[PDB]
Amino acid sequence: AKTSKLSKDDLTCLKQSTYFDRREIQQWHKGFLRDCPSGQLAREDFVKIYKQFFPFGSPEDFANHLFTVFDKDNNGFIHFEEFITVLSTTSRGTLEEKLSWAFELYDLNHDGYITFDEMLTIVASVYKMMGSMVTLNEDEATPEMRVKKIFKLMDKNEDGYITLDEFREGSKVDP
Amino acid sequence: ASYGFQVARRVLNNLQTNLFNTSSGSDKNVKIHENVAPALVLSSMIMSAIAF
Ligand SMILES: [Ca+2]
Ligand SMILES: [Ca+2]
Ligand SMILES: [Ca+2]
Repeated sequence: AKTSKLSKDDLTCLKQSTYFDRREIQQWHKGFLRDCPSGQLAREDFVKIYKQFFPFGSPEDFANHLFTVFDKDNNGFIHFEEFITVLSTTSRGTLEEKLSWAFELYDLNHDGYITFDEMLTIVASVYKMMGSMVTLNEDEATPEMRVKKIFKLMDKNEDGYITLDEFREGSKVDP
Repeated sequence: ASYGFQVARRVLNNLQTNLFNTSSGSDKNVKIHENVAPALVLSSMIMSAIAF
């Protein structure tokens, strides 16, 4: 009657790379069935994950984006496949996968190109979350500025939007 | 000529959220609550605290 699905396409996809020892992959899965027997994580739920571990301010905004991004398909529902995939990259990766994953987040439209409008959206989110943003005092200011400076710093081509290619460079330039 | 030093470091942090300054400690006790929340937060956060 009730099985567990993805109990073959996953383990098989591995047999090579695996940022989650066997006994692990099937582990989070079971945790998924709980949160949702139909293997479907909706925004409402995701929103509760953060709203629970950070009731301080209103990390909500960050939950709406982080969730919309965590979903590579961006269909409104996050399936286990997408969840676990991130649970790993989010941690180890042995590759600049971190800069790439970030790009997707900084691009709501995920149109391969980010937009000053999108960058701000996120920045504004991380602003209304913790209090550290306060200590920032020294220089910097509302998000509107942070972004205006970034683009002018990570985009000397002034094209309104940037691509993963330039995004990576502008980043590796921080150090 | 830009001062994009602290901005790049600190920012990326919050994005990945701080390393601590949250709740207190976890332990086998939760039940009625979803397990997907504790797994992600506790993991994604403590595991992301690493930096090559
Ligand atoms: Ca999806
Ligand atoms: Ca864009
Ligand atoms: Ca550009």
